[PDB]
Amino acid sequence: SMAAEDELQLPRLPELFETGRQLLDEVEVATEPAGSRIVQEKVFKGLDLLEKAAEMLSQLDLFSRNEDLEEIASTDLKYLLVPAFQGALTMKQVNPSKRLDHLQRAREHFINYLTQCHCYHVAEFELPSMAYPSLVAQRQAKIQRYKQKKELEHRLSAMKSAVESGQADDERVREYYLLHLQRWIDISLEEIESIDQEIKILRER
Amino acid sequence: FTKELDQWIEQLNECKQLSESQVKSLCEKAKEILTKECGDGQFHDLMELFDTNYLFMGDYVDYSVETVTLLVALKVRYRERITILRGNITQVYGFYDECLRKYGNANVWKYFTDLFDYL
Repeated sequence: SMAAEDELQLPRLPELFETGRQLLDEVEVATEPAGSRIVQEKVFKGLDLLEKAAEMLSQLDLFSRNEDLEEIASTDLKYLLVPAFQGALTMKQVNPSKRLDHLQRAREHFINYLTQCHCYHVAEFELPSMAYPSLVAQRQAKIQRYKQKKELEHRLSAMKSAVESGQADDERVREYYLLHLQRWIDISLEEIESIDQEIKILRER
Repeated sequence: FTKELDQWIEQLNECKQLSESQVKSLCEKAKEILTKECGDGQFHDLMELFDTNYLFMGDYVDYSVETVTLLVALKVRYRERITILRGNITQVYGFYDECLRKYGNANVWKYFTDLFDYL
């Protein structure tokens, strides 16, 4: 029994990350209904995988809070995305009895993502409050944010193949991962706004 | 060729909801327009004393998923051709619950809530 444990080889970090990423991607374009067993099972598996990645990362301490972004290796850059993916997947759960729980859990994931990106100066932005509600009183920001996202997504679409198929220099590789991080900063910001509105509604009930 | 809208609008007038995928697709088309610069829930307005068509939203005060869905689909098909007016929006418990009853979940409500943040 101690033997059987030594001998078992579980998935490592890169697999855990890559699989959880595939799963999120799948759920995001699922042509099946959102709250179907087919989709919900992928969400559950994804959260589990990422939860395991997150723990691996904690133990490895890849990212400190007093570090410069150049000090992080190119291939480690992606791992910064884990909390943001966790937020995304958490939102994809359907279970109305526990919706308020999911929002608070998701909010926390996104704050974690944003908080890290902010220490590492990935982009200039205002970090939302740690706890609902993040006061915001305004539409322009969204138009600007929309145009930004369209432009990031386009640049990304031009580089994805090159990177994934190993035909990109290090400079290119890092620029690509930078672009993901920024894209996900925008997404997280936007989701926190969305979450705060949904909590306000759910609470008042 | 935007006949796709015609089908949606036709379907909405019979008071049949659209699907999440369609509701999502609709909001994005709108967002796309927004970020740059014929007869039917809604009620007809004639003008008087000395162009475009006029429409009033709701009965008097108090909105259904199909209503606001139609609102969006209309303005996307017709632009300035149809002016739409109310008195003096996505953020009501009754509307959230209505989305939640008519769909697996809260996504549709998010799509609209997001979209109306552009108005």
